[PDB]
Amino acid sequence: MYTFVVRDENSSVYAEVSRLLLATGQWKRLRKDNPRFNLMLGERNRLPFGRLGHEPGLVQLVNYYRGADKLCRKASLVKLIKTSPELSESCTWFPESYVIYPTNLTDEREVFLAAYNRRREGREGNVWIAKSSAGGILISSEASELLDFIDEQGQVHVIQKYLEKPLLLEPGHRKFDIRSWVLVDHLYNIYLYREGVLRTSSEPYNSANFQDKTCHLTNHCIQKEYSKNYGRYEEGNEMFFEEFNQYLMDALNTTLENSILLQIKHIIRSCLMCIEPAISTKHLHYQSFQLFGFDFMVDEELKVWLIEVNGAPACAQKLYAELCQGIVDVAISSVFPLATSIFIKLHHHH
Amino acid sequence: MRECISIHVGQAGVQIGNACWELYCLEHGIQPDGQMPSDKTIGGGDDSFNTFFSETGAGKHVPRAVFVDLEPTVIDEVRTGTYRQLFHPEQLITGKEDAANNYARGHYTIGKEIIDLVLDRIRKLADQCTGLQGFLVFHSFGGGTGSGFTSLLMERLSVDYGKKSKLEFSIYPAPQVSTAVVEPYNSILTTHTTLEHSDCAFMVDNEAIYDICRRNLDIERPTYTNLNRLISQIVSSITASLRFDGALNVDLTEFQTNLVPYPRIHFPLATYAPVISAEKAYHEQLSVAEITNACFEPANQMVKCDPRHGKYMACCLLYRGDVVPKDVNAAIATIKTKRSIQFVDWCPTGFKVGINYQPPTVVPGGDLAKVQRAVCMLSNTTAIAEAWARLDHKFDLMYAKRAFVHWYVGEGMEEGEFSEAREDMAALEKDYEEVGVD
Amino acid sequence: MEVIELNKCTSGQSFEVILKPPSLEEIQKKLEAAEERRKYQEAELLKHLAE
Amino acid sequence: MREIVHIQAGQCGNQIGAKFWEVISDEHGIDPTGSYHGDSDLQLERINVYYNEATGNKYVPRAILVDLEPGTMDSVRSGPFGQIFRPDNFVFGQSGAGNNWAKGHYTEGAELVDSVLDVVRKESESCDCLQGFQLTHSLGGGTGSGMGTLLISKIREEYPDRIMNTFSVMPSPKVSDTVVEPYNATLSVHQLVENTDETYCIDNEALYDICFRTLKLTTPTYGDLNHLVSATMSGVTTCLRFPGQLNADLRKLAVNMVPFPRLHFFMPGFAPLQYRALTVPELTQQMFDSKNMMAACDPRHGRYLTVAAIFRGRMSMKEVDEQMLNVQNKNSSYFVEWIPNNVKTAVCDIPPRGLKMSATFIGNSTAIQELFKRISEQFTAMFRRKAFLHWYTGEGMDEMEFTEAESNMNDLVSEYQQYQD
Ligand SMILES: Nc1nc2c(ncn2[C@@H]2O[C@H](COP(=O)(O)OP(=O)(O)OP(=O)(O)O)[C@@H](O)[C@H]2O)c(=O)[nH]1
Ligand SMILES: Nc1ncnc2c1ncn2[C@@H]1O[C@H](COP(=O)(O)OP(=O)(O)CP(=O)(O)O)[C@@H](O)[C@H]1O
Ligand SMILES: Nc1nc2c(ncn2[C@@H]2O[C@H](COP(=O)(O)OP(=O)(O)O)[C@@H](O)[C@H]2O)c(=O)[nH]1
Ligand SMILES: Cc1cc(C(=O)Nc2ccn(C)n2)on1
Ligand SMILES: Cc1cc(C(=O)Nc2ccn(C)n2)on1
Ligand SMILES: [Ca+2]
Ligand SMILES: [Ca+2]
Ligand SMILES: [Mg+2]
Ligand SMILES: [Mg+2]
Ligand SMILES: [Mg+2]
Repeated sequence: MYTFVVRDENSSVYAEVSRLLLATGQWKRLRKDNPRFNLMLGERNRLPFGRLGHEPGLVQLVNYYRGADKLCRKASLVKLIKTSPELSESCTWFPESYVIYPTNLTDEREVFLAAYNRRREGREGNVWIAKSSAGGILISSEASELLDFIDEQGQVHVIQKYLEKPLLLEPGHRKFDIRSWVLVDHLYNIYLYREGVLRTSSEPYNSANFQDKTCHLTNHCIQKEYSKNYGRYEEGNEMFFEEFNQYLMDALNTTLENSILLQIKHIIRSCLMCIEPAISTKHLHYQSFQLFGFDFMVDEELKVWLIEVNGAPACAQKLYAELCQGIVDVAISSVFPLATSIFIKLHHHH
Repeated sequence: MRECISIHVGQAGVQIGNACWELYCLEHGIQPDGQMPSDKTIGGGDDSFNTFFSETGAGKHVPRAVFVDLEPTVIDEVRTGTYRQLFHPEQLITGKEDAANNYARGHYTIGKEIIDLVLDRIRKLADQCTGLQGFLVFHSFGGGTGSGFTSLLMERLSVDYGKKSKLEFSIYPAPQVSTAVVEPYNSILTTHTTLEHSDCAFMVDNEAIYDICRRNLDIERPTYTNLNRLISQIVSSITASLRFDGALNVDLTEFQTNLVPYPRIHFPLATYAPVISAEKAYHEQLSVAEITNACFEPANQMVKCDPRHGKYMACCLLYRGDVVPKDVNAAIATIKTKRSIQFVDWCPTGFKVGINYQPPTVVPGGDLAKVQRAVCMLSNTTAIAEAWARLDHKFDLMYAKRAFVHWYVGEGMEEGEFSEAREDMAALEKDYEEVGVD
Repeated sequence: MEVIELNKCTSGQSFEVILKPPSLEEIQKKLEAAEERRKYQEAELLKHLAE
Repeated sequence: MREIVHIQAGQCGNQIGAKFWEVISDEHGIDPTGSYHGDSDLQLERINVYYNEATGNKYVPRAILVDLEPGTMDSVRSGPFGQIFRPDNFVFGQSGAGNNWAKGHYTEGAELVDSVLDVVRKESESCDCLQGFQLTHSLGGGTGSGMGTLLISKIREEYPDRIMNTFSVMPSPKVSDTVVEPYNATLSVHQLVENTDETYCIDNEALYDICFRTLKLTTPTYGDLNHLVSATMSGVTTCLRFPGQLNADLRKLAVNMVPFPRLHFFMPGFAPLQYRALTVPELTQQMFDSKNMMAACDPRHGRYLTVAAIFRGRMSMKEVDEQMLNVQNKNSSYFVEWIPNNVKTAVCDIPPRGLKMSATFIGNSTAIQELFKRISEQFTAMFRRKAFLHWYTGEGMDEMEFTEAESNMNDLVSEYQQYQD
């Protein structure tokens, strides 16, 4: 009888995993503080990694990788890419980004300003965006408004180049982002969930007005609140891979695999492979796995850009059942076996 | 030459001390009857090994050690074991009833009755020391004597030997090789009262020593013999600088200078390699680069933690055998570009390297294979604070219900001393958090 | 990769490699106060037994 | 040299104490004449804990037989092993106790107790370092119950820093001698709460169930019930009588087993309970089973504060851990979570006589309150009508003392009640 605990009472994903475990009759759930567990579904913040793997006779597995926040924090990702050689500062698939601390508190203000001045000095597009992990986003083309917006906040803010030429879905002349659910098992095998979702914008894109952020931010919550065309084109502003792969063919004479998925798969490998020697639990006294939520941007040239990596992502309503079961099959049963894979293994060198 | 006095308290301390002095005699060529054919200074001399061994006119080489326990069973083994001819009966001190895994019993009730006899026996060893460096205190955390009597002895040694260093070799409680439930209390109680009296403490988690025995030595269910035969290898690596010629860690003070920049954070993490099963007829000999890189695999740490999520304040590489500086520096570079070695800002990023040419000595008919080169890495990492977290947590689970508290209050200790010690451990964790986290 | 303080002898050598520079009176009052609490504890155990 | 002083009081106490000395004498290789004929040093390594060393290399049990009538100790002396006991350590009267706690505690027992303490004092004085005392007795009778607790009451006054443990046989209507057994047991329990470090609860009802159902014994006798008690007592003392990493003294065992001073009543269990070898998975699954326990309390109704398991014989300690873990995971919700690692395992190389391997269970469970609840209900059933009280008030007892014992028992049930939620 395998045992597990539930310490994050908000994870919609692992609330389904928990239910699936009990459905096997071979998993017993304990109290959130019982130390005799095989698998821990830990809390988001301040997860007590230092107490894992110290129970005699118990193999213990946790649904998080200690140190993966370096990839899932706004400022942390930019610093990780700029400092990491595997990614380098000339990283082609990450928008130009600078870490800006509020003045009431290293800082890249001057570096960003020189980059800004060089653009305006050359007539180039100069639309930037300011955002932070505690969000509160601002789209502006004036280096002043963006910097002053950050000084009005008390946490670390990031400013990156705003993609002014995004791929627009027709009809609608609208924007969108791609969400790819990734899973890294205890062996560090990088599995990409075959199914993704495009969180679409129900408002036409207007490059001459960045103040109305409803046609520029493709967040599912922004569209369902301030956008008045929600669910018009697709249900819940969610376009799934089968339909979007069909639009890319009829509209652009290409496929989701060639035009986008190849880069999405390459960007996932490059990031996870970069932080392997720091978060891997190969010879560790406990095992880690984790489900990541990658967010991509696609410009009009069919170039994929990484926006951010989410370490605690939800899931599309239509995809919970399929994805949660795969987590149990690749991430859990692989360690605690019972009595066509929905993923795509991204081969790499450990 | 300055001397070192070894003090072994309780069953854990005493049995570990038995394995260490065995290895010391083998390493220095000292026969079980205390003779040393190579020593040409008969009854005297100020050589490196004389820091751990005095000499009688009869040429016998007597360890500078005291064994103390509250029950006689474990010390009686030494009185008749193989090396019974090394120790004088005065160096072996025993009571009649132990501390029953009760710190209060070992510190107050029974301890107060034997403390002055131990100090007198220690003073007698000091009287033979022209320049005493200090003491090495071997003991367990979870025992009633190793925890309760050690801290009392440590309090007293500070008063009588103020200017003397005191290093600890502590056994951290692992539930798989122990049959107690009050060990969280005893550990925090003794760590609380011993912190300001120990200049440097090398903890060894039985859980880590145990897994090494199962994994590398292929021992299904290891015994204390297997555990201590390995612990002695590590202890030998750490004290070899004091018993042989050299320039690194030449006296007990240099241990603090090179490993402990902050007085409270004096718990260096030990990492040893290689550990090869002797049953293996032929095992390939690892290179400086291969053993050096093993000092960063968790499975070779005396305490299981993750240095990738801590900050180093110091790091020592103690090599034994066929190791040349050229190959060490080379491997040190290869490990910076591939390893997460994040020092603290107010400290240089470097390594103090010591090389002794004599390879690790193996005990005849033991568990360890004969290797051509070994290394012990002492590093002061904030990841060892994981060990305090585990311990403090267990302490908190019992102390919330006051479970077992009556056994301690009943032996004179006050209940306030519990939370007083716990508040200190909390401050100790808080100090580790400041130095290694941003 | 600087090597400092290279000390060599017959049984070995040591050095340091730097990669990057930095960016009684009261002891009896507690042993006696606990002995008086044991005396007082057994003083109530005997008086209890006298009743 | 950690000597234990053994004391058996009354009929049940002396009969249970007799089989005990009969059993461990065989384990240590001591014949009924005190001569050692064993073949292992493990038998003599820690033999001095229950046996004195006499002239001619004889081994005399450090035991003291007490009773208020001569019948039972005539049997012990006339028995085969009876010749092993010290002739001077037989201390008995002639009046009998009449299955009356008052006669054992206040009147007849009061007249004899001082002489018993002279024999105890004679044994203690020749002790290099006394661990403490163990008493075998029943709680439903008059001598072992009334005088047994009176003995303990005076041993603590004279040995306040020694361990005082008892093997207390609890009465059951299923195996009852008289209707006043609830009175005698209620009066003894309160004494046990105040003056014993550990009390092993041996319920005759659970012993009858074990003999009847599991052991398939039609009409169980007292000797049938005692064979189990012998096997259990041999087990819960293995960590004492034998050397190795498991050797400890009473105090150390109590320190790790008793988290609260008054909740020191243990549930013992044994296994196996026909020539079929018992695979490690079989020993361990019964050892935690209620049908294998000797306190007639359902573990699933309370919660475990501490638990010990002594495995005797030769087997794979690796297989034990795996099966032990499986038992813990199936009953995870029953062990308190605020005592880390509260289930320990020990091994002894010497198996009991004629068994490849056995398992002895020692549980500190809050389910033990069922036992005290039965006693309490039975007590009140008679006391509400004041039935049979004249046997006690004739010995100089008052009703008030019964009311106080009823309250003290209930308070005990409530104290166990808090630590179960
Ligand atoms: N590594 C190692 N650990 C040991 C050894 N002996 C005991 N221990 C550990 O020490 C702890 C028990 O404390 P002891 O040292 O046996 O107790 P003590 O110091 O003699 O004090 P008392 O309670 O009075 O006996 C347990 O956690 C054991 O696992 C040993 O020989 N080697
Ligand atoms: N550099 C950039 N260029 C174009 N659009 C951008 C952008 N940075 C952010 N966006 C827009 O912002 C939205 C996502 O913002 P971001 O992901 O930083 O906030 P967030 O982290 O709170 C959402 P989530 O964490 O759920 O993915 C996307 O829909 C995208 O359209
Ligand atoms: N298990 C067991 N119980 C007994 C034995 N003898 C008596 N009893 C129980 O003890 C109670 C009677 O007490 P008893 O020992 O005869 O009183 P005493 O001799 O005056 O101390 C009854 O509840 C009996 O069931 C015995 O040999 N074995
Ligand atoms: C005589 C005697 C023995 C004990 C006792 O508690 N023994 C224990 C406890 C745990 N184990 C393994 N053995 O009490 N009276
Ligand atoms: C609960 C629980 C049970 C025990 C136990 O039997 N402890 C033993 C047995 C032998 N020694 C030396 N210690 O400790 N905690
Ligand atoms: Ca000071
Ligand atoms: Ca009379
Ligand atoms: Mg947001
Ligand atoms: Mg001991
Ligand atoms: Mg009778």
